[PDB]
Amino acid sequence: MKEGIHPKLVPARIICGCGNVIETYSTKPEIYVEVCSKCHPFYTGQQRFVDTEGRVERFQRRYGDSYRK
Amino acid sequence: PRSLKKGVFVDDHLLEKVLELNAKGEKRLIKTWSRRSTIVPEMVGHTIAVYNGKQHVPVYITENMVGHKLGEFAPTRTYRGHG
Amino acid sequence: ARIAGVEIPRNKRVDVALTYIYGIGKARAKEALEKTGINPATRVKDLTEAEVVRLREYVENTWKLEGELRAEVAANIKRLMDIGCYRGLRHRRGLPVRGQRTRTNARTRKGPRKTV
Amino acid sequence: GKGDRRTRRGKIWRGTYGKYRPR
Amino acid sequence: PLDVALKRKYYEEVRPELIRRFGYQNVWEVPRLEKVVINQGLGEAKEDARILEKAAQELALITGQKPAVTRAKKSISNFKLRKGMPIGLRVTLRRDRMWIFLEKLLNVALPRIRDFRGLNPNSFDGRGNYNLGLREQLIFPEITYDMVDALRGMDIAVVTTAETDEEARALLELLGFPFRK
Amino acid sequence: TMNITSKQMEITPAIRQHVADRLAKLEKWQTHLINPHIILSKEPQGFVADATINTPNGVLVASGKHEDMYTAINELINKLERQLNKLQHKGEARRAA
RNA sequence: GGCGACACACGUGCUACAAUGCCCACUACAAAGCGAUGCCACCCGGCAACGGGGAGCUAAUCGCAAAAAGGUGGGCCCAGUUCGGAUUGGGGUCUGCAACCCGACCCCAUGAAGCCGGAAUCGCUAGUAAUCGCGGAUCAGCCAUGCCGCGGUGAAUACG
RNA sequence: CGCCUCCUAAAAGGUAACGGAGGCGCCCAAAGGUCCCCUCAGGCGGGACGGAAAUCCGCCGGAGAGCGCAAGGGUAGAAGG
Ligand SMILES: [Mg+2]
Ligand SMILES: [Mg+2]
Ligand SMILES: [Mg+2]
Ligand SMILES: [Mg+2]
Ligand SMILES: [Mg+2]
Ligand SMILES: [Mg+2]
Ligand SMILES: [Mg+2]
Ligand SMILES: [Mg+2]
Ligand SMILES: [Mg+2]
Ligand SMILES: [Mg+2]
Ligand SMILES: [Mg+2]
Ligand SMILES: [Mg+2]
Ligand SMILES: [Mg+2]
Ligand SMILES: [Mg+2]
Ligand SMILES: [Mg+2]
Ligand SMILES: [Mg+2]
Ligand SMILES: [Mg+2]
Ligand SMILES: [Mg+2]
Ligand SMILES: [Mg+2]
Ligand SMILES: [Mg+2]
Ligand SMILES: [Mg+2]
Ligand SMILES: [Mg+2]
Ligand SMILES: [Mg+2]
Ligand SMILES: [Mg+2]
Ligand SMILES: [Mg+2]
Ligand SMILES: [Mg+2]
Ligand SMILES: [Mg+2]
Ligand SMILES: [Mg+2]
Ligand SMILES: [Mg+2]
Ligand SMILES: [Mg+2]
Ligand SMILES: [Mg+2]
Ligand SMILES: [Mg+2]
Ligand SMILES: [Mg+2]
Ligand SMILES: [Mg+2]
Ligand SMILES: [Mg+2]
Ligand SMILES: [Mg+2]
Ligand SMILES: [Mg+2]
Ligand SMILES: [Mg+2]
Ligand SMILES: [Mg+2]
Ligand SMILES: [Mg+2]
Ligand SMILES: [Mg+2]
Ligand SMILES: [Zn+2]
Repeated sequence: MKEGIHPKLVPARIICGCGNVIETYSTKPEIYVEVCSKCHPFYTGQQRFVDTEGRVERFQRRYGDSYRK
Repeated sequence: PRSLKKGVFVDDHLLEKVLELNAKGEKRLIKTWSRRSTIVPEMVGHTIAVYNGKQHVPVYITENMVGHKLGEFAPTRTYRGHG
Repeated sequence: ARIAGVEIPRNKRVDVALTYIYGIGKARAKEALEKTGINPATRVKDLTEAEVVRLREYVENTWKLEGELRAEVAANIKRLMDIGCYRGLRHRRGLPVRGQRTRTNARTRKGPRKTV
Repeated sequence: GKGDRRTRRGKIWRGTYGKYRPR
Repeated sequence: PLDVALKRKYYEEVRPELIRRFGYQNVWEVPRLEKVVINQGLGEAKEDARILEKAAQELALITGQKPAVTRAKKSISNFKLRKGMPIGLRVTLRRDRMWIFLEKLLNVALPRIRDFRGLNPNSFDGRGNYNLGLREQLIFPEITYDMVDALRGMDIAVVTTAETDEEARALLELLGFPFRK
Repeated sequence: TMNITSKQMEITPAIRQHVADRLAKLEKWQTHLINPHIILSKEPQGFVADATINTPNGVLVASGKHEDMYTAINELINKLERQLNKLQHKGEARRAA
């Protein structure tokens, strides 16, 4: 590589919020991120962050069967 | 919306013709003036004519239109814009 | 893109900041800081990083927010517009939905006046 | 102001009660 | 050649599963990565403030490599484009920096994407290469909210030695590329 | 803008446009015609064309009658012109010391 | 079913565009009215609308009832914001045979326009204007921000 | 009305008409000398904003691009970048 134009790559820590730490390389030796592949809901299986809903409507109402048959 | 303590309202005279069709191998076309009646699941799959004040509108009930009223599907005002 | 994907303002208190999130109002701001035991009057510039991911964790796991919320609200307006019910028609035309008079006003739904 | 239901002043304007104006 | 986990994962895990999935008879036949070409079609800096040096300072932090200036082929009146004008940045990543970039790309960048639901499975070259665009540059771990000024995305070309899209789908998915379909 | 009321009577959009074109004679005086309001009506002997218009210098109120509706309209404009030209020039009279 | 429609246009009003302000907690000070399938104390459940218990009062006795502005304390720090509360998604309550068209209210979320308004134009001469709440008729409920009343705080100016 | 290009012009050169069509009266301090390096237009597929067409990637693609300006000749094994 040409000299004096490229940011030097050094060994680097990456600390995600989920405690996962990656041993990679970067121009910054230590970086904090809010998410990573180890915890992101698309990555960690069908980790439905909230809406493990199912249908949900238009029948799980069932309030109720009091009308006659 | 209606209190949950009260029931899911159907005019009873419409609910009856639903089950007689269910318990015999439906369907015949149902004419009705019961805009106020809820679309209970036993109705799913029928086609019912709703009076809008002028015409009885054929409304095919599907699975995703249950917690609703029959009037919502036979609108009353003809409007096509201005100009 | 701190929490939750929205870079909430520093300089402001936590309860006030978290309102700058799609899905979190004054009510849910009280709920997040009690359930994680954070002083609701602490500026975002002063949250210990332990506090942040503590606050971040509870918020994102409890409630639907930003994109997932917006996709859902749209999906409900979409299904209303597909099943052809009356409210769906009002969304089809951009007219109001909750029974308001349209002979005048309704400028929020219609937009600024179109001359003739 | 008075037109805001989620405040005390709004519930006073309407004559109603709730979480933001208890009785 | 540095020891980077993605490169090691390529040789130790990825290659054996590829040989087994396709039955290659020569070690040079198994798909590998040729290069990763990052491109910014800036153009919002054509005349305005040709101080895209802001962006070159960014891509250099992201890749450890100084990007090079792309200049307009012909002149285009509707785009307000004079032949020769500087309209973006291309940086070509190979060998360890290519691995080092892709390593952080799969681990950190793609997860930070807004409402991320996986890479587009249909974006393949038809000859075994892949391409994806980005909407922002904060996606990367080195570019913080403080230092940024404007929202500039990029194109990323992933060039493999695979002759077909299927072999390339296999290689990239095995490296940790999250596809939705 | 200009409003037209047909009291206890139905008129066409053509008739309304004739009225707007006839009131356009008042644009001669190059003064703001503010919310002009015409009322066409039917009495047992003929039609009545009323009008109320405000200008920066005063208001105009006039009523025209005739068997023929257009003539009653025209008579209205004549009475409205004479008032407008009075509003626009009466101040010039007491000018010399 | 419509009278509630909606490319538009005008009249009357409500809430505002903020710091003489907004929010929360605590604490004062009225008048006139209404009230026996009525007004509801107080207790319990619910964040709440409300629900279940249940006393009192044919009512200067019991109840609607808390008046609000104000006072005290704390927050907000000039940003389309802790200004503003439109619009919409979702969840409930209650009346009523029935709330799709087309009810009011509560709760979560959404959080629009609006930065004081062109030509033009209205009211008001003193407890008035301005501002703050309270009550009643109609009334199952309510589209009342209307109307008829009631008190609280309380000005400016009139040469001519 | 002088000059350039093509045709008329009858396969050397030349060849007329108030015959058929276009251009010139500049320009360039590099658009000149040399050395080194590089190769087009276009089609298809892929890629945030981004489009028929901006920039990126892959495959095909001998010259249809380019060569300041008319036309012709020439030309990438460069006269083009
Ligand atoms: Mg060297
Ligand atoms: Mg050297
Ligand atoms: Mg919010
Ligand atoms: Mg309404
Ligand atoms: Mg006020
Ligand atoms: Mg508010
Ligand atoms: Mg090898
Ligand atoms: Mg493909
Ligand atoms: Mg390939
Ligand atoms: Mg980053
Ligand atoms: Mg009119
Ligand atoms: Mg005349
Ligand atoms: Mg009706
Ligand atoms: Mg009416
Ligand atoms: Mg309406
Ligand atoms: Mg009009
Ligand atoms: Mg009003
Ligand atoms: Mg006012
Ligand atoms: Mg300001
Ligand atoms: Mg805003
Ligand atoms: Mg604005
Ligand atoms: Mg606000
Ligand atoms: Mg709702
Ligand atoms: Mg209704
Ligand atoms: Mg004001
Ligand atoms: Mg004026
Ligand atoms: Mg007087
Ligand atoms: Mg009142
Ligand atoms: Mg009532
Ligand atoms: Mg010749
Ligand atoms: Mg010849
Ligand atoms: Mg010859
Ligand atoms: Mg010779
Ligand atoms: Mg000649
Ligand atoms: Mg010439
Ligand atoms: Mg040079
Ligand atoms: Mg090409
Ligand atoms: Mg293409
Ligand atoms: Mg695109
Ligand atoms: Mg393109
Ligand atoms: Mg050529
Ligand atoms: Zn993580």
